[PDB]
Amino acid sequence: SQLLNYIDGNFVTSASSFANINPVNGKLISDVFEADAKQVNEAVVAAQNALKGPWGKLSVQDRAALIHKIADGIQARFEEFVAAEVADTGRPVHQARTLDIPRAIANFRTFADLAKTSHTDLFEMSTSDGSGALNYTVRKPLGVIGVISPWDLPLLLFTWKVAPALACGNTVVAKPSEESPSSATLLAEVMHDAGVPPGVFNLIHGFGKDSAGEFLTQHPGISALTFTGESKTGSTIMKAVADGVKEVSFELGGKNAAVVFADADLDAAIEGVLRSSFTNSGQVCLCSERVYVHRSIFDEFVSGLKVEAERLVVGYPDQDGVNMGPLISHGHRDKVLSYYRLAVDEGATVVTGGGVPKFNDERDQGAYVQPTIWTGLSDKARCVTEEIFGPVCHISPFDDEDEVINRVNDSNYGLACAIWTTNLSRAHRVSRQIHVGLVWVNTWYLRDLRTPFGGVKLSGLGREGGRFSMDFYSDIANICIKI
Amino acid sequence: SQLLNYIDGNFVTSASSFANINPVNGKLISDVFEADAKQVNEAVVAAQNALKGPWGKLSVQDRAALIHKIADGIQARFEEFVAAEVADTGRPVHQARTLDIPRAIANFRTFADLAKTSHTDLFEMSTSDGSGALNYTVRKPLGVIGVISPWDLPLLLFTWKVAPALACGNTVVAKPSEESPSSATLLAEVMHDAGVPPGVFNLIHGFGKDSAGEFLTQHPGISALTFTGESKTGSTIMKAVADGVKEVSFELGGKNAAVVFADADLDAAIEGVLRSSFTNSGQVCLCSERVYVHRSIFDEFVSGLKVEAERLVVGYPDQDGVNMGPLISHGHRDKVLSYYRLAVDEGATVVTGGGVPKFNDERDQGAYVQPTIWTGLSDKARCVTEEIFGPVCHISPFDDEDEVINRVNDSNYGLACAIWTTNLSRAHRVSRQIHVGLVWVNTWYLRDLRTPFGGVKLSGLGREGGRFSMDFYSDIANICIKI
Amino acid sequence: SQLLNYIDGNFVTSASSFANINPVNGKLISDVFEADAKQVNEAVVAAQNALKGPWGKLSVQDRAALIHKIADGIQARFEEFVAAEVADTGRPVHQARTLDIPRAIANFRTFADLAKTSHTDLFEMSTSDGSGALNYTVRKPLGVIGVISPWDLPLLLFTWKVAPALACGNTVVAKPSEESPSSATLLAEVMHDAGVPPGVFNLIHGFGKDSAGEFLTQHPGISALTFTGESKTGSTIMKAVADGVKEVSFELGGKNAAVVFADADLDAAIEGVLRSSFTNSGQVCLCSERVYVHRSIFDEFVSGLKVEAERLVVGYPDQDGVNMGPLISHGHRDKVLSYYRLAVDEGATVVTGGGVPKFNDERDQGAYVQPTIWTGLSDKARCVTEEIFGPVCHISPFDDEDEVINRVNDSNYGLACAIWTTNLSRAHRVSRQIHVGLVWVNTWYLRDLRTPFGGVKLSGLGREGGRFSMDFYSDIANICIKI
Amino acid sequence: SQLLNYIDGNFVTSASSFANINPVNGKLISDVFEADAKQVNEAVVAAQNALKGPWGKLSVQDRAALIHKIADGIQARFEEFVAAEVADTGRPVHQARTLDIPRAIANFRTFADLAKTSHTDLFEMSTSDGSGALNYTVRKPLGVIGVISPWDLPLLLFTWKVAPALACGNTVVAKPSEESPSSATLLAEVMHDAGVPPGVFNLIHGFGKDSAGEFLTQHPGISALTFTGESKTGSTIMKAVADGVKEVSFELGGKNAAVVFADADLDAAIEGVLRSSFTNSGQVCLCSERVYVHRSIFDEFVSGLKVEAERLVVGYPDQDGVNMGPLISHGHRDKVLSYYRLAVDEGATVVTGGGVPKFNDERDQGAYVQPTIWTGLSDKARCVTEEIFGPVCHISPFDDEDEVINRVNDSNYGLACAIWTTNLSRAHRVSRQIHVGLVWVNTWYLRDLRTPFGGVKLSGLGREGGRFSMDFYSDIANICIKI
Ligand SMILES: O=C(O)C(=O)/C=C/C=C/O
Ligand SMILES: O=C(O)C(=O)/C=C/C=C/O
Ligand SMILES: O=C(O)C(=O)/C=C/C=C/O
Ligand SMILES: O=C(O)C(=O)/C=C/C=C/O
Ligand code: NA
Ligand code: NA
Ligand code: NA
Ligand code: NA
Repeated sequence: SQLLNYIDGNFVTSASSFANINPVNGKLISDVFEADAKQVNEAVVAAQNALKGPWGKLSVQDRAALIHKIADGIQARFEEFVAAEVADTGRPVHQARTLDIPRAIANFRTFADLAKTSHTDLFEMSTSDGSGALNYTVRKPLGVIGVISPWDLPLLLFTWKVAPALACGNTVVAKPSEESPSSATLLAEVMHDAGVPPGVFNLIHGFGKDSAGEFLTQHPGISALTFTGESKTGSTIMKAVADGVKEVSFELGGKNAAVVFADADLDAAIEGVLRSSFTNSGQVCLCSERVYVHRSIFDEFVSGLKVEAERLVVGYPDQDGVNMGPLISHGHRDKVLSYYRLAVDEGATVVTGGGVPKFNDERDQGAYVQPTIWTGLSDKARCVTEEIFGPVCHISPFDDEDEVINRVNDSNYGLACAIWTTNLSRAHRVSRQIHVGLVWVNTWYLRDLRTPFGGVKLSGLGREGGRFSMDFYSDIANICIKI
Repeated sequence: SQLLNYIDGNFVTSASSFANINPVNGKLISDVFEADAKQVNEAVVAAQNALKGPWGKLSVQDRAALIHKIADGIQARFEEFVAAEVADTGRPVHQARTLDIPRAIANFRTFADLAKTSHTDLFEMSTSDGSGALNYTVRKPLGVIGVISPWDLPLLLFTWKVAPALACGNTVVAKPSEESPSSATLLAEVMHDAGVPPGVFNLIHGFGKDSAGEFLTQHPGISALTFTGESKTGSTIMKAVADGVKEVSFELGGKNAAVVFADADLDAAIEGVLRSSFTNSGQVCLCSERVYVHRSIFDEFVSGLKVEAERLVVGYPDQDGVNMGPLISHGHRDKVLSYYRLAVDEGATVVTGGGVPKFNDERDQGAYVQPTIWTGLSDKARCVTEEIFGPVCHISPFDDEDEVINRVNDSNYGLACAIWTTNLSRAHRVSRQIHVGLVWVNTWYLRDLRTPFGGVKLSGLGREGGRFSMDFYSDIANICIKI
Repeated sequence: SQLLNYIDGNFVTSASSFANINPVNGKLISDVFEADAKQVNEAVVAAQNALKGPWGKLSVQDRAALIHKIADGIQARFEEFVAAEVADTGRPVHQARTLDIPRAIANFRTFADLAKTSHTDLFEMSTSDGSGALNYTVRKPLGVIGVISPWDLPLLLFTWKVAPALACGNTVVAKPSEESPSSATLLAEVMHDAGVPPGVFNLIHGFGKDSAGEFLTQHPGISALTFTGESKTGSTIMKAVADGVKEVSFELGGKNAAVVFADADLDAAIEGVLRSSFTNSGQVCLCSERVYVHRSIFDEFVSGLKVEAERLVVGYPDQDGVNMGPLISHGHRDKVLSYYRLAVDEGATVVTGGGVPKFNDERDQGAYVQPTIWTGLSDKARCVTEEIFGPVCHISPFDDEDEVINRVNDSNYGLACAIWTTNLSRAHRVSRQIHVGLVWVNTWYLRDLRTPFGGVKLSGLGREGGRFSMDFYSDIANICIKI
Repeated sequence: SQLLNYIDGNFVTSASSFANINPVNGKLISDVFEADAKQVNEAVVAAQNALKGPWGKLSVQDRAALIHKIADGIQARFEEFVAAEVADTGRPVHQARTLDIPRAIANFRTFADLAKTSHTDLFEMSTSDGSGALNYTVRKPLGVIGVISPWDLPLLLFTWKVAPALACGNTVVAKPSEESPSSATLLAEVMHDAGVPPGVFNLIHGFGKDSAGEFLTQHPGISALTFTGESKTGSTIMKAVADGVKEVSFELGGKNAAVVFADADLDAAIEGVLRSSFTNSGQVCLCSERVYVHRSIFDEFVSGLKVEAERLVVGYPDQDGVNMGPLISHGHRDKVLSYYRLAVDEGATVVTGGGVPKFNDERDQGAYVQPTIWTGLSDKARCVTEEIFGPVCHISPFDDEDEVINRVNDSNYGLACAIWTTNLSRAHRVSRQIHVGLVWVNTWYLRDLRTPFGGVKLSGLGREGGRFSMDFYSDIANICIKI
């Protein structure tokens, strides 16, 4: 019923609190204490000091063991974490159990393992006097990492940033989304119980503008800011940290495409586009909101998708056979519904959905919408260019390989793309021409945590994952010995 | 007498021009045509288009071979490049012959080779269905790289950015310092004569605010901005590209320290600090302006360094035995002299220098100052904390190793540091505790081009050099094949 | 014409000599002096002393520049090298001009570049006393490398070993095949004229047993033995160096398969198999001598291949549209023909060829055979299991993917395989299951010099190419500093 | 007690057994069943078959998880492993507790982690038709690994080979020293209880010639032979596998030097050399048996070492304050004593030791010798050049740096060297000149498991540890896709 901040080893309240609302039924889950500027400073100062403490003296093997203990602590409370994620967001219990929570445990274990095996470089060189010199690099913590995370995959994305930060020996001040504060608070309890030293991990609650989020980005004591969320928010943050020339790592919006070629396994493609459009009710940065299907199979694709989409069970997270929960909030539902209207006004054909389901129970006070498919829009329509972040896709026919490549690339975004084809040459030839961070062939959101992850253009800045995270969360320093 | 812009394969003039003045004698060298917003736009569009032309079709081996040809063409005009860099900046001819021009040639060769040898990653994974998946990464050009370079090592820093940009298959719009435009204009001729396709390399002349530099940073058509220069300028550029979320790479100011331990080779450390403080008349980001010397050798060090500083020949670039030329400009001299006055005001002892030499010839119309040594200032003094960028160092005693490490690190900058000690443990123990991008032990500015190069805190953002350059100037894309 | 040994900077003759015979017409090309044991010792001692000369003092940059001069020297005498390869082996002039000689040049250039860019490792560790330690590795020359090469790709395979050896700072004693000693002798001239210091590169001529090859392998002065050739010879050499526990690197025989799946591009597959079976008259270790074609397209494949094999031009190296020259020698032809008879005895159907062409000119005194195709042999037949090393292939149908994988792997060899398929999944799924060093999909013998190259089982020992050559030809040494 | 073989998941007896003798007192510990040729074959065939079973189907994550369970199993029986190691070897309990057993556990954990994190390479290339090609590598099990280990660090060295072998997906047939079979037998129990599939790990007991060791090396079913032990045995083994061209990896003898410069911390160097000479009663391949001390400190060094050596407590493994236990066996003691006499015969001064201690108890029936120090021998003396493998060192003075470097390098061996100096330049300058696999500066036998580990010359063949192990125990295969 109440969620506290976690600062310098202590759970602490605040002068103000805000409502945490279950989107299944509009009911109050808890009140959340909002950290103010003083508390943010206190968090950052504590993190700075923690760097000079026992955390700073741990060997890499011991730090890694301790991180493995955080992962163990989450596993030990697995079902509590599931319930926490579910309550905040309305996501299906099965998704929380298979995707959200196990990925958070894996995030810690993977970066603990990387931290342990990573090494640096030795460069030998000749000099004028014939004695030579040695250059070697070492890996130091960057310092205090400020973490700001979104609500689509709360624990997953939170720990995606927090785990490599800690693995590289940094200290952390982390601000989860106001819409999904619960699993982050549980994680803070796991950290405390695991004996993570005071000040190493700090959790602050609040909003962005004129709240904890902004105060973090403005604090001169942080060394870097890592952020996942809206593109325009990324621009704001970059401006905020600019005077301290802080390092930044961004994963921002997309308007991602799926492309189905005539030679695709059609049933697999229909199935694939279904999950890529409607997973988490379409509320993943990685979702496909534009779909291009070859003309010769377009009608059969749209027909098959319509059928599968209409079979999707929209209901309670714990309901048998449920496929979709609600949107995160009423405010977000208002945005999505305003796009549903905008699509009609723009001339779209509503193949399916386009409204909100009727339950005749508590769920009518929730924030549900229906899975929606449009056709008939131009490539320039706002509904096909702007990110909606709802369970929706527009499907469009295409004819030629180069044509569709140009159409996928005709965007200010470039996060990810999914391609369906059985042809060897086409798969590799087309993939390399798509201007995004991630291309999937005959699948979607399939993740190896070692790979580079991120987007080009407005979709991001930098890369994370594997060695790219080890690079960002570390200060690589060069030492030259004249011999 | 005239320096043109180079846009889309053609040398073009402009409506306005500005003076290029020789700092040795205050005389006019050339008129430089200033690119306006329209010309900057034309350069960017031409760069965008060149990406889809012949340049985009070259194999990695053919691109590398052409970049080697650029290097060859500089080499074939070696003495012209020397005379250009000298005329603009007043640097001694011997420095231009040994440092500036050869490093510019070596920059191209190094990144050409790196481009031929670099590869990417293959990740194998298991899937639920037991068929598995492949993730592989590919290296693509990022796009159009905006380059803005400073006047301290004009061609070296210009090519430091341009070489890896081209080696990675990018196209370039580059704006060199208004104080040192000549060698860059010469490079454009080499580019043209070598057969670099139109639009691949574009040179725009001008200033920062309300001029070519600002127009470049604000153009939506660039994919990245790499910049070396003032720290506050870095902040301005970060703000300016934030709306487009552009990749940025910064090498900024420094207030670098040298530390001389009791067990140093004293005569070598004196000579070392002389070189680190007064090379290029102290106008390098890497120069030492703070010097800490063990108490037991402090008086001897200061006396030794005074004698050597007064031996330095300050004069014409090709004068016999010359060690120091003038500062870059009268405006920069006004800044430096302003700090010379501030130091006396803050209670400094002037061990030597402190003013301007009197030549009683045309050099009196140039921008010379004396090499200057201060003692007696507090660690809080402005002259000890703010980057001056002239031929000066303050020398302070220390007693204790941990004390001196704290005093070195007590700075909003962290670019480089030089340490003098003959003790094995001390060299490695102390070095790793210095919070800077580069440490030298028993030398200074010894460069291996494969090392990471950059600074921490206000001194930089990101790293370049070796694979760090190959990452920044590349778009690293992940492709996932479900099998 | 005469071919001398090259020892300690000098061309020298020997007590004994043998004939170099043109396989096109059986005429004498030159006399070759056979090095005795005394001269082999002299070469090895010279190479040992060369490690302590000026060669050992060169910077990696300077050594790389010199290697680039060797490559320049071959390029400057390109057609002389083409002429020499062709004379010894009868290979088409077009193959020599496009494959053989350019690869030899690219071998030197690639490893010189690799030597310039390559670095080693830095490992930090904690210690009980809390002060830590550093482990760093350095790359040293291994010492004297013994090189023994075969006659199939004479200069290519010779420089494939010699180039990385020199690039890693080693010295070399090299014994080319008695059947192809010309191009290597010319290479010795290039080395001498490029100013390669005396003893760095030594060339000895002769045979295996009781001759230069054996003497080299028995000499205690070498640090490693690298070898390409027959599998049994590999075993003999391994025994010979065992008393000195010398490092060895072997690329040995193969009985390589090609697999054509039903979804293949049939015309391309036919042309591909033609190439992989008959290139260099089937005298490449990488050639396919067993072919598996899906039952549904088997007859059509065999018909198509027969027609193409019959259009092949067998004749003079510079003859218009020539596809195949002779075999290396009459003795080799004796072996290949004996297998032609054996195949008939084992009950093979001779689809085409199976004899020797009748020229009615000087070529009838050469060592030509016809390109040959067989069907109807069981998987256990000697001709399907033993390496023939001539222009021949057996074709057999298959039904099942798992079945054909098993049949390809049912072999004591494991060098290479080519598979033909347009299916994305199939290419990757099948390729990873083939127990060979190298798989090609929809091509054959397409080389990127950075990749690992070698065979499993009886087909080799170790890998070369890229970092694997850099590792084999270097002493990687670990240095640990306790801090 | 009895020690059985472990073949295809079953503990089995043999036709013959041999005695396992406690070297502290000469009493019988157990009878050990000696595997015959038939049982060796059964073990190899079972290892082959296990590759095609459930073991072959584990994901890299699952295989790693299971290898961690093996480590967990050892940890759970920690004191039993200690007792087994101690009983077989007479090693001090505190050594087994801190070095031997924890390293066996760490071997498994380190390679499990490396297997989880390791990835391979992607190479892009251009082709004539302008479509390009992809080369990528994959990591496969080599096959069946034959492991032969020595008695000096039984479980440590046994798991040093077995852990990476299993981590890379191989199956194992492993033969421990007849002198120390107990801990390896306990390990098979741990494997069994952890649910390692039958045939994945096989333990065969026995001798070398005409026994399990020989039979394993000559078996055509193994893919590789990894071996630590005597040099001459390495030669024997290299010959035995030659007919199969098996991959081999050797860590062989040494005659290692320590060098103490005048500027060393003398006290630390005396303690360091005491540890390097007498650890495990001088029975480690890495022990120093030759010591060079600068003449200015020679007498003080030798006097101090004499004092510390005489303070060494030689006795029972669980004796209070024990430093040294017995040698491994009476047979080994006879060898070491023959060297003690030989030293006297070539004119040595015995500074201390030189015989066997008189205990007047059951230990007199064991295999004890005294820690021994010689001076007065020339560099050509057999006792200064041949590996003794007992608790002994000769100390010689030196004058010049280049002199002592030549004397260290004047050896058919080159495993390791330790150097004592406080001078920064000297440390790096001298270290890189010692022709061995491992140099320690101001320490000895400090191990980072990521570093390359092995010797040059007669001391080894190949490298293990880190990526070097990952390379040797893996088949790295290239796949080339033409696009
Ligand atoms: O899977 C990840 O590591 C990740 O960061 C996903 C981002 C999705 C945001 O909506
Ligand atoms: O040496 C370099 O590569 C470099 O970038 C030097 C920067 C110095 C700025 O004053
Ligand atoms: O292409 C290569 O580098 C190579 O080694 C070719 C081997 C062919 C042997 O017949
Ligand atoms: O510490 C190791 O990994 C190792 O292999 C030690 C070898 C010592 C043999 O006597
Ligand atoms: Na909520
Ligand atoms: Na100027
Ligand atoms: Na010949
Ligand atoms: Na025993």
